[PDB]
Amino acid sequence: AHQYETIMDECGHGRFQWILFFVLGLALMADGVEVFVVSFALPSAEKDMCLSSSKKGMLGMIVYLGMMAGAFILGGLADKLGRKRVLSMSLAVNASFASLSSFVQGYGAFLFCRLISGIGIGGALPIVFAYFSEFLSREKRGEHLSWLGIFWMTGGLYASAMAWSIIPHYGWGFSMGTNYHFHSWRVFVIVCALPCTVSMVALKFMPESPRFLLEMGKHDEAWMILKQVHDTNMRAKGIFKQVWDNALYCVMGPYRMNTLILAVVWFAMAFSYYGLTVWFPDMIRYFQDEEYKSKMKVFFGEHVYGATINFTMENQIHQHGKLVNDKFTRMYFKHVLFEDTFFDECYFEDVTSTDTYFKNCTIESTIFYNTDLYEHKFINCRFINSTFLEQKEGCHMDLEQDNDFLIYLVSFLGSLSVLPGNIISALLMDRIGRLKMIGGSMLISAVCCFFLFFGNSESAMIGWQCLFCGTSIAAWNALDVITVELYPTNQRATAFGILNGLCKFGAILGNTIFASFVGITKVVPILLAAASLVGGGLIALRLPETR
Amino acid sequence: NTSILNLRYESNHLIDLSRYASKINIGSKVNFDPIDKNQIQLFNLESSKIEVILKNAIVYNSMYENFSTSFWIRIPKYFNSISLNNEYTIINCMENNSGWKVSLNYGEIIWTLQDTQEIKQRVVFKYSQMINISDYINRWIFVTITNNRLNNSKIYINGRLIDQKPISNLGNIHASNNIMFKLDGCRDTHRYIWIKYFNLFDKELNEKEIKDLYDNQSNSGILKDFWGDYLQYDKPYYMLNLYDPNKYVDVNNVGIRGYMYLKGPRGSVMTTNIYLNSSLYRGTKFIIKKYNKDNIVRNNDRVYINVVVKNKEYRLATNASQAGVEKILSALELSQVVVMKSKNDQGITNKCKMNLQDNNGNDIGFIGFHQFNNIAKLVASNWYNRQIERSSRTLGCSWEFIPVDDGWGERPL
Ligand SMILES: *[C@@H]1O[C@H](CO[C@@H]2O[C@@H](C)[C@@H](O)[C@@H](O)[C@@H]2O)[C@@H](O[C@@H]2O[C@H](CO)[C@@H](O[C@@H]3O[C@H](CO[C@H]4O[C@H](CO)[C@@H](O)[C@H](O)[C@@H]4O)[C@@H](O)[C@H](O)[C@@H]3O)[C@H](O)[C@H]2NC(C)=O)[C@H](O)[C@H]1NC(C)=O
Ligand SMILES: *[C@@H]1O[C@H](CO[C@H]2O[C@@H](C)[C@@H](O)[C@@H](O)[C@@H]2O)[C@@H](O[C@@H]2O[C@H](CO)[C@@H](O)[C@H](O)[C@H]2NC(C)=O)[C@H](O)[C@H]1NC(C)=O
Ligand SMILES: *[C@@H]1O[C@H](CO)[C@@H](O)[C@H](O)[C@H]1NC(C)=O
Repeated sequence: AHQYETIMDECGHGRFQWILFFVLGLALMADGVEVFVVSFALPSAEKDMCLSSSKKGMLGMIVYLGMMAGAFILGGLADKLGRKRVLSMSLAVNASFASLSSFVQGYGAFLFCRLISGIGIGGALPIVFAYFSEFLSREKRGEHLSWLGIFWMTGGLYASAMAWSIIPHYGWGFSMGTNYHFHSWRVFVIVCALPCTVSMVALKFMPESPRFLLEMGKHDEAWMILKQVHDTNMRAKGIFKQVWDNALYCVMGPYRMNTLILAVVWFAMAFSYYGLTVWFPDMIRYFQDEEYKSKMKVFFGEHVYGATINFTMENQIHQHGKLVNDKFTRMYFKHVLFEDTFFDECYFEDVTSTDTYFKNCTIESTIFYNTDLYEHKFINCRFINSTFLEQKEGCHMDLEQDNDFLIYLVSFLGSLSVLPGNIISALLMDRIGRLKMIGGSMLISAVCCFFLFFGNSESAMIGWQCLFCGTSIAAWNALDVITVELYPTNQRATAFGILNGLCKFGAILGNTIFASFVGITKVVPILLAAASLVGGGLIALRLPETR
Repeated sequence: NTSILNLRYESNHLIDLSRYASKINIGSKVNFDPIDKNQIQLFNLESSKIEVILKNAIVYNSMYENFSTSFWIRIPKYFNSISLNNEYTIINCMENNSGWKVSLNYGEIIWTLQDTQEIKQRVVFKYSQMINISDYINRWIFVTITNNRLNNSKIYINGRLIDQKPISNLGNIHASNNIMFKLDGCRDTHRYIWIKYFNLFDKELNEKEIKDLYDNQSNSGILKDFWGDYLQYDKPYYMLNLYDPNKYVDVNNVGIRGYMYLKGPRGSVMTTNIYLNSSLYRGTKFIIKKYNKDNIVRNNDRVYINVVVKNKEYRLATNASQAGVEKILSALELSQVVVMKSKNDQGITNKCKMNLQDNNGNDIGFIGFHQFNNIAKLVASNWYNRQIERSSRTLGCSWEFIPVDDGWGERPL
C-alpha cells in the first residue's frame, strides 16, 4: 500500500481527477433527484384531483424500501466484483426503467417502475464515493470528497427548480381517465433521467479503480492506468455467500464498534434531516390553512329573494338559509357549505364548485344546467319537482389558486441554503478534523432546532429551515469522509452500502413520523428531532481518529 | 261491439248507447275535454263524480256468469309521498261488501272482486315511476279485464295479457245496482284521472276480440302526441326520437347553410323516493301549420313544419340537389311540404312520422337523423321509406310530439 500511495501522491491533482469528479457528481445529482421525486413528487401525486383540501398520499414511500435493497445488493456486491461495472449496471438499469416508467398507463405500473428504478439507484452513492476515494491524493482527500457532496444537494435543487415549472398541479398520479394530454408528468419523468443518462454517456471513457484492480490482480493493468493518469496530469500541468460473509466481516468481527457507532450516527442524521426537510413544507401549508380557516363566515337565518349571483363567494357556511328565487350564473363555489337550507326555483348555470357540499337541504323546483355539482356533492338532500340537465364532465378547479408551488419553492430554498454552508466545510475539514466537525455540526443544528418552538410565521419557518439546512450539511460531508476513510479497500463498498441502506431506513422513519404529526402538536416532533441530533452528536465523538 | 254498457258522449249528452239505456247522473265538477268530449276528467271532489243506474235485469248476481270490462285511463304522475300505500277506489260496484271495484295506487292498477262470503281477490298491474321513458305514466292506457267464473280472472294492458289470478274459490257475487265513477279514500287532494270509452260485456273476452277492440278504439285515422291525445295544428310540440330517447333536437346557424342536429343526454327530473325520469321539455319546439276547418291533424295531411328558435318561427325545408340520398334538413326565414303519416301500407302503424316532399309531389323521404360527420344531422332519407316494408322499428322516422302538460310536473326553462 505504501508504493501505491507514493505513486498516487506523485500523480497529484489535475485534469483527470476533475473530469472524473464531474462524471461522478452526475450520479450524485441522480441520487438527489431520486430523493426529491420520492419525497415531494409521488406524495403530491396521489392527492385527489378534485379537492383543494386534499392530504398527501404516503404510498410511494415503498420505493425507499427498494432503495434499501439496492444499497445492500448493488452496494456490497461491488467490493467482490468491481466498481465501474457495478456503477455502470446500476445507473443503466435506473435510466432504462425510468424511461420505461415514462411510457406507462396506470398508477400501479408506474409505481412498480419507480420501485425498480429506486432499486437501481440506491446502490449508486456508496459506489461513487468508494470509486472517487481510490483516485485522489491522500493529503488532499477531505476537500475534494467534500466538494462531491455539493452535487448531491444541487441535484435536489435542480429537481425542484424544474418541477414547479413542469408539474405544478397535484393529482396527476391517481388519474388515468384523462386524455393523452396532461402528460406534463410524462415529460417530467423523462427529463428527471437526464443526469443519469449523461453519466452513462460519460462513464465509457473513465477507467476502473486502480487500487481495486491491484487488489484483484493483473498489476500490469494497474500500472497502465497509473501511467495514463500520470500522463494526463503531466500534460495538464505542463458468490453471494462470499458477499454475505464479507458483510458479516464488516460488523461482527474486528470492525465491530466502529461500524456500530457509524450506523448509529447515520441513522440519527438520516432520521432528523429527512424528517424536517418534509416537515417544513407541511408546516407552512398548515399555517396557510389555519390562516384561511380563521376567516370562516357563518351565516344563520338568511332570506335571499330574487338575487342574481355573478361573483365568487368563498369560505362560508349557511345554516337554515331560505334561498328563494335565486340565480347562480357563471360563478365559483370555493369551500362553501350548505346545511338545512331550503332552495326554491333557483337556477344554477355554469357554476364551478370545489370542496362545496350540500347537507340536509330541501331543493325545490330548481334547474342544474351546465354544472359540475354531481350527485356525490349532495348528502342526505331531498329534491322536490327539481331537474338535472346536461352537466360538465371534468375536474374543474381554479388551478391558479390550488397548486403545489409553495411546496417545491420551499424545497428549492431548503436545498439552496446548504451551498454557503458546504464551502465552509470543504476548505475546513483538513484543519478542525473529521470528528469535531460532525459532532459540532450536529450539536449546532440541535441548538437551532430548539429555537424553532419560538417561531410561528411563514418567514420564521422558512428562516429556521434555511438555518438548519445550512448547518446540517457539514455533518453529512464529514460523515461521508469518515465512513469512506475507515474501512480498507476490500470492505469499503460493502460497509458504505449497508450504512446507506440504514440511512434510507431512517429517511422512511422520519418522513413518516414528522409528516404525520402535523396539526396535532409542534413540540413533540421538534423535541424528538433535537433528541436524535443531540444523541448522534454525543456518540459521534466516540470514533477512532483519522488524520 | 254489441256491449251491455256503452257509456259514450253524443251531442252534449253522456248516454248509454246500448239497448237497455241505463240512467246517467253527472256531477257539477265533472270536466270534459273540449276537443274530444269523450275524454272525461275526474277530480278528488265530492261533486266530481259520475253515477250509472243499471237496469234490474243487468245487475250481476250469479256464481257462473263470465263478464268483462274495458276502458281507456290516463293517470297523472304521483308527486308527494302521501300517495304511497294509499289505495283509492276509482270505480265502485260493491254493495254490502260484495261486488267489484277498480282502484289505483302508487304505480298500481288493481281489479278487486269480493263475494257474499267476504272472500277477496285482486289482480294487479304495476309500473315503475323510476324509468327513463314511461309508457304508462300520464299517458293513455287501454285497460281491459275479463272474468271467467270457473278458472281465472285476467287483466290486459294495451291489448296484451299482463296478469291473471284464480277466483274459482269465489262464491256467489252480488254487485251493486249503481256504478260510481269517483275517487274514494284518496288522501292526496289534487289527484285527478282521465277516463274514456267505458264498455261492459256479459261474456269473457278472447285475445282476438281484445286486439280488435284495441285496433277499433285506437283511432289510427288521427295522429297523436306523446301523451296519446289528438295532435293539433298551431301548437308548440317538443321533439322526441324513439330510437335514441337520450338525445334532443337542436338547431345551428339559422339560414340555408345551417343545420339541425341532436345532442344528449336529455337530462333528468327527480323527486327523491317518488320518481326519477328523463327530462322531456328539451330541444327546439316544432309547430305544425296548415297548407277541414278544425285544428285536428288527420292522416294523409300535407302541412308545413316551423321550428321556434329565440321566439322566432323558421320554416323547415331542404334542397334536393345536394349529394347523396340524404338531404340534410335546414331552417329558413324549396322542398318544404311535409306529409303526415300515421297508418302504413294497409294496417301497420309506426307512430307519427313525417314525409318530406318536393313542390312537384316527388317523395324526398321520411325525416330522421343521420350521422353525417360527428354531428347527427336531420335528414330526409328514402332509405327509411324502404325500411318500413318489414313492419319493424324503423329506428328513423319514429318521432313523438311532446306538448306541455300539467300531468308531468316538469317545468320548461
Ligand atoms: C310539484 O308539481 C306538481 C305539478 O307540477 C306543476 O304543474 C303546473 C301546474 C305548475 O304549477 C308547475 O309549476 C308545477 O311543476 C304540483 O301539483 C300541482 O299543484 C298545483 C297548485 O296547487 C295544482 O293547481 C291546482 O289547479 C286547480 C285548477 O286551476 C284552475 O284555475 C287556473 C287559473 O287559476 C286554470 O289555469 C286551471 O286550468 C284551472 O281552471 C286549482 O283550483 C287548485 O287550487 C290548484 O291551484 C295542480 O293541480 C297540482 N297538480 C297535480 C298533478 O297535483 C305540486 O304541488 C308540486 N310540489 C310537490 C311537492 O309535489
Ligand atoms: C333536516 O331538516 C329537517 C327540516 O328542517 C328544515 O327547516 C327549515 C326551517 C329549513 O331550514 C329547511 O331547509 C330545513 O330542511 C329536519 O326535520 C325537522 O326536525 C325537527 C327536530 O326533530 C322537527 O321538529 C321538525 O318537525 C322536522 N321537520 C321536518 C320537515 O322534518 C331534519 O331533522 C333535518 N335532518 C338533519 C339530521 O339535519
Ligand atoms: C354582475 O352582474 C352584472 C349584471 O348582470 C353583470 O353586468 C356583471 O358582468 C356581473 N359581474 C361579473 C364579474 O360578470
